[PDB]
Formats: sequence, C-alpha cells, structure tokens
Amino acid sequence: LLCVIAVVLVTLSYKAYKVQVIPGYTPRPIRP
Amino acid sequence: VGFSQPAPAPLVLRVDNATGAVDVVVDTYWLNQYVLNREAYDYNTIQMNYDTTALLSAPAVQQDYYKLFDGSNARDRVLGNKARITVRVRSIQPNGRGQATVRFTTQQHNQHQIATIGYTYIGAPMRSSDRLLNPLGFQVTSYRADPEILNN
Amino acid sequence: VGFSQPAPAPLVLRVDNATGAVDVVTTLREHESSYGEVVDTYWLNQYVLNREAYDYNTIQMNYDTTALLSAPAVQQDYYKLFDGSNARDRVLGNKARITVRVRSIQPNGRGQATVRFTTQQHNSNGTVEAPQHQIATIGYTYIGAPMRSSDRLLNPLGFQVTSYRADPE
Amino acid sequence: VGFSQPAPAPLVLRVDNATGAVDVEVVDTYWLNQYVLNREAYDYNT
Amino acid sequence: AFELFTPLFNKIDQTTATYVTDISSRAIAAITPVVSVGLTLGFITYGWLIIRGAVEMPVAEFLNRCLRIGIIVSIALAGGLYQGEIANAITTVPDEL
Amino acid sequence: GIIILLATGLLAAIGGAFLLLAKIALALLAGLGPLFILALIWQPTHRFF
Amino acid sequence: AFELFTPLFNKIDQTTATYVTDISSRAIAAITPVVSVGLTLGFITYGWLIIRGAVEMPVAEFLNRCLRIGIIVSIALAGGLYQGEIANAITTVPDELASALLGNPTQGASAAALVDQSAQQGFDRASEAFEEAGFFSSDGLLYGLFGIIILLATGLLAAIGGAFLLLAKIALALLAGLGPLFILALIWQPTHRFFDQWAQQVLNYGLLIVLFAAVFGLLMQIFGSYMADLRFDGAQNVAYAIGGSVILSIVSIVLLMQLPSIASGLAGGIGL
Repeated sequence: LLCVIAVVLVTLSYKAYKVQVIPGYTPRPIRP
Repeated sequence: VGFSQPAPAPLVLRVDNATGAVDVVVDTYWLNQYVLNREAYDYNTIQMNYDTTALLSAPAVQQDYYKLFDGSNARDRVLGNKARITVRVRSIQPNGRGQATVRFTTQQHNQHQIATIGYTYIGAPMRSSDRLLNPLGFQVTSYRADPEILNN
Repeated sequence: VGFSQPAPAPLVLRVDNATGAVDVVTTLREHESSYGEVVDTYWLNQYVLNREAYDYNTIQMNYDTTALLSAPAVQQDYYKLFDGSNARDRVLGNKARITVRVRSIQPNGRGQATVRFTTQQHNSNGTVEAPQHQIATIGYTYIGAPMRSSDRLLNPLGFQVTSYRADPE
Repeated sequence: VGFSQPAPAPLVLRVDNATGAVDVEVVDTYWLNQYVLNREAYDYNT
Repeated sequence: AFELFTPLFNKIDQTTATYVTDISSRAIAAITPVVSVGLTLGFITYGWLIIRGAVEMPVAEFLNRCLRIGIIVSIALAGGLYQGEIANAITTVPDEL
Repeated sequence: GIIILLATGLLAAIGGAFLLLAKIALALLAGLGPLFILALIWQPTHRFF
Repeated sequence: AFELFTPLFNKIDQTTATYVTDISSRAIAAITPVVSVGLTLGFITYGWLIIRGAVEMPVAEFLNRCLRIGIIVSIALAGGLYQGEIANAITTVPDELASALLGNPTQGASAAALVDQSAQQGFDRASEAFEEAGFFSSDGLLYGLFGIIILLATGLLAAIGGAFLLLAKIALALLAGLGPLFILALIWQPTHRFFDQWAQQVLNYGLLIVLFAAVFGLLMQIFGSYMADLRFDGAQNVAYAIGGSVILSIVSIVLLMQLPSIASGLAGGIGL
C-alpha cells in the first residue's frame, strides 16, 4: 500500500515542481 | 583585541570658499550620463542626448523632459542655435534603494546644481537602437534638480 | 575600558579653496562647528529644502538627512509630521508631491539665520497648485564630525538645527 | 607595551589649489563601441 | 482594419488567467505535497489503529473506502492542470466556429 | 445609417455577449472544479457535485 | 468632470446609515446595560430556585444552557458594533472592483468614482459630437444623432450597473438593520425559518454586490477606455466607432442582466 501511495505522491510532486520598456514622446532632434 | 594596533583616521572635509560646499576628502556612471545629457544642450548633438535621455527615463520622466522643448520658452527656441549649455558632473554618491545624489555644474556659451535621482533598471531592451545606447536598462523613475539660491 | 569603542573623533582638515591652507580639528565641536556665511547658508538651504520638500520616491533620504541635521528636539518635531491621519505620508502619499527651492539666506547673529524660500504642490493628474512663499528662522550649531559612515557621508561638518519655525510670507 | 605606542604613523596630505581637491562577458563590446565613436569623431569643443 | 473582438477576448482571457486560473493553480500546487504526505501518513496510522482498536473489515471496508477517497482526491488534485483546460476551452470556441 | 448601425450592432452584441457569458461561466466552473470533485468523498456533499 | 455615481452612492450611504444603522446602534446601546443586568440577576435567581425546589440538572444542563444563552446573547449584542460592518461593506465594494480582476495598479479609487470617469469619457465624446453638429449649421444634425446614440449607450450602461449596486447596498443596509430581530428568532423552533430566510437574502445580496462590483468594474473600465480612444478626426471611421460603442454597451448590459439570476440561484442552491 505504501509503495502505490508513494508512486502516486512522487508523480504528484513531479507536477508540483514542474508547475520594462522606455517611454514614447515627440522626437529628440527637431529642425534648427 | 581592543588595541588591534590598527587605527583609522578621518576623511578631511574640504570647504569650497566660493560656495561654502563641504566635500569629504556602475550606477554612478548611468546617473552621470543621464544628468549630463538631460541638462546639457547643443543644437548639433541634442537629438542623440534627447533620445538617450528618453531611453534612460520612465514614461513619466520622459514626458517631463519632452515638455522642456515645448512652447515659446522651449529650449529649442531659447537656446536654439544661438546659445549652448555645457554640463559636467563633479561627484555622485548613492544613498539607498534606487536613489542617488548628483553634484554637478552648468554654464552657457554663445552655476552649481544638485540632482536627486530615483531609479531602477528594466533589463536589456529588445531593439538595436536601444541596446547600443542603454544595454543595462537604466531608468529614471523620479527626477528633481535644484540650483543654489541667489549666487548658489 | 580599553575596547575599540569611541575612536578618534572625526577631524575635518578645513581646506581654504582660495589659498589651499589646511585647518585642523578644533573646539568647534563644543561650539558652532559650521563656520563661514558661505558654509552656513549651504547647510541652511539643504536643511530647509529637504525638510519642507516631499516625494514618495526620495523622501527616505531627505527624512534621514533632515534628522541627521537636527537636534533631537527638532528631529521629533519633524518625525511627527509623518504621524497620524494627517501625516505627510498619507496626505501626499504617492498622489501628490512638494517641490521646494531657496531664494536667499542671510545669517543674522550667533547661530541664527533667515531663509527665504518657495514651495509648490504637484500631482498625479498632472496639475500644479499656485506656489507659496515662506520664511524660515533657523537656530543652529555644529556638533563636529559624526562617527558612522552613514552619517559622515551626509553631514561631515556636524550641522545641527536646534530651533526651527517657518511662517507664510 | 602600551606606554610606548608605535611611532605616530607619518601623516601627509596634498591640496590642489586649482580644484580644491584634497588627497591623502558583455562589457568589452559596449566600451569598444563608445571608444570608436569618440575616436574617429572630432569637435574642438568636446 | 476592424479589430475589436480579438483584443477584447485576449483582454478577458488575460483577466481570467491571472485571477481565476493562476490563483487556483498556485493554491493546488502549494497544498499538493503537504496534503499528499498527510493523506499517506493518515492512511498508515488509521490502518494500524483500526487493526488495534475500533472494529473494521480490513479486507473490504478499509481497502475499498481508501480506494474511493484516493481516486476522488487524485482527480481533484489533477485539476491542478488548469492551463490545459483553459486552453482546451480557448481552442474549443474557434475550432468549432 | 443609424438604422443599419443599430441592427448590425444589436445582433452582434447579443450573440457575442452570450458567447462571453458561456466562456466566463465555463472558466469559473473549471477553476472551481476540484472543490466539487472532492465532494464525491462524502455522501451529504454529493448534491454539490 | 462627470461625477454621478459617487454623489449617488454617498447619498444612499448617508441615508442607510442615519436610518438603518444608527437606529439599530442606539437601540442596542440603550438596552445593553439593562439587558446585561437583567440576564445576570435572572441567572442568579433561576440558579437559586433550581438548587432549592425546582427541577434541575445542576452541573451539566444548567451550566451548558446558561453558556448557550450567554454566547448567543453576546454575539447578538456584538451587533452594537454596526459601524464596523457598514464600513466593511462600503469598502468591500471598491477593494474588489479596483484591481482583483482588472490587473492594473490602483491609486485607491472606488466604485462610483470609476463609473463616473468612464461615463465622463462617453459623455465627452457625445459633447464633441454635439460641437461638430453646432459647426455644421445644416448638414449637422447627423452629428447630433451620433451624440444622442453615444449619450444613450453610455448612460444606459452606467445606469443599469449603478442601479444594481444601489439596490444591493440598500438591501444590505435594511437586512443589517433588521438583523437582531431575526437573530433572536433562533431562540424558538417555530421562528427558525425566519432566520433561515433572512440569511438566504443576506447571501443573495452579498453575492449580488460581489458580482456586480467585479464584473461592472471590468466592463465599465473597458467601455471607458474604448470611448476615450474615440475621435472624430479624418482617420477613424465614424460608423466603426459608433458601432463599437453600441456593441460594447449592449454586450455589457445583457451580461449584467444575467447576474441577478445567477446570484439568486446560488443563494437558493446553498441550502440554508
């Protein structure tokens, strides 16, 4: 019974473990 | 143990006779480049400094910056191609958790100021035009530079 | 008693910017350590600006700096501004901010100076309130160099406010 | 042993009369790009 | 072009994922190991106590009831595969329409 | 134009909104599933399943 | 700006406080000392009578029954902290509707505020349509019809949502005010059904307020953003924009209409 429950629990913990950008604004250079 | 033989002396304080300013005798790089490019101006190079400043600024900060070039009092109209601003940083000292103090000067060709910078990093950008300017992701989230009063 | 507690008191070798002359530790610790109009006006400016100003993002440094430049009596008066339901931390919080700039400081005696400055409120909706004008009266001394890295890198001179008030102009 | 503390360590400082200065993997590419732009370029002013 | 239902559906899907699917996955994943070990230890302890105590039929009652509880708990904790089911629902709508 | 707009809009809105209701409800039920599959364990809570 | 749900919610909250909550608070406060002393003296009296003359089970039954009565009366008298629960409800609405499912950082806004902002966006678009109608003296009433459509869609969505929020708040205030009469109904077996029905209605309107807070906040924010993008420039199709507006409105109205039935059905499904 512990063998089977343990394989279930290990598969269960197998699934357990398995489970900034800059701004926008008007252009920096404009015509002089 | 209490003797140690080893003893420690004190950093001397330097007092500027003209400003009364007392000086004790990677982030600092970004803070320097940010302030210099943000505060400086030259009709001939500003497009890069302008875009760089925005690249190193949070949208809130970018907007504050962009606005300096707007209206009749725009840097683009006031300085235009008649006058220019030269900026140099003397010293930067971090003071906490995303915050640093920048001591710098500025002059007009044709003053002493201190900036307080709140900042973070947003990691590497994903555009060639951004990574070749700010690969680290430096970003200013808050910015306020105050000049001295009267002479300074 | 022979332990390494209380090391040599920090010594400021004041350097004259015009002559390069080097000064030494002095009785200024038991007197006004800050000396010279130029130097005192700087400290008075930085004190008022940081004390009166507010920004959620930088206030921790301004807060600690103000305390570092304040006598315990003054520190308590300051700390209290961030207490209760009307605390600056709740009123301004991260919704509004205060910008402060000093126009002029003129010493008037024996540990006393007048600071003329302005202040304004900005907020998250992009608006700005009309600027106000205020005048601070500062009583002060100097306690000499501090003996902690976290203090000497902020107030090496030992500036300390012993009395403070600021009224509308 | 205490009564004869080691000779006071020599103390000396230099003060600059002009500056008032008192005195007792991805990193190479970024530096190279900045150096290249500064190197080939020229402006009397910068 | 006219794009209104694609952005709206993506927005709603993001809200359902962050606030109804992920939270359920986070809770099940956190309890799966602890509940697993606790259930196994409880099985062992109860078996020993009933064979040395309150009357039970080990051959039929204990094994059968333990099997029922085990299958139900296994199915219930297999719901921790929520992403598959949400994507199954996400795939269902377009394939048929 | 107003008549055409209202007809098209109301038809599309009704259909799409009922589709949205179905999707949201199925998502919420799938999320709350395990609490109700666990209800098979005890006889009094079978009605919940 | 557009501010309609904030003043309406504050008005309903003040009304429900001043009558339902304040009457219950003062009435409980007036009787609390009297009932306290009376229950204490009655316990002493009945103890003496049972230990001298009356039928008694001294240590088990009398102490256990006194404990049951005391716990029930203490809980029922804890209703004297009404302001706590009224604030609990009035803050349960905004906390949940703010960022539970929206996923956007919240400055600390509420329900009426968000409804007002989104309705303001819609009504601003309608006002711009009216302005365009004013520009074209003739050949301008088409823009007037556009503005009327925008206004009606925005208004009807906001009205349905806010009115069900108001219904939930008023119902919860009345139920909380009448709560003690139905908590005293657990004393006698025949009056148990009254407490069962009161609890079922409390659950009904709580589920209603939860569902409407969440879903209405999400839908009204989506509608507000969409209308905030709307423009009568030369680059957007007027038909596309107005049609999207009406589709979003009707989609939100019918989804919300399904919610009361869902809340009532869940309350009925829970036994109670």
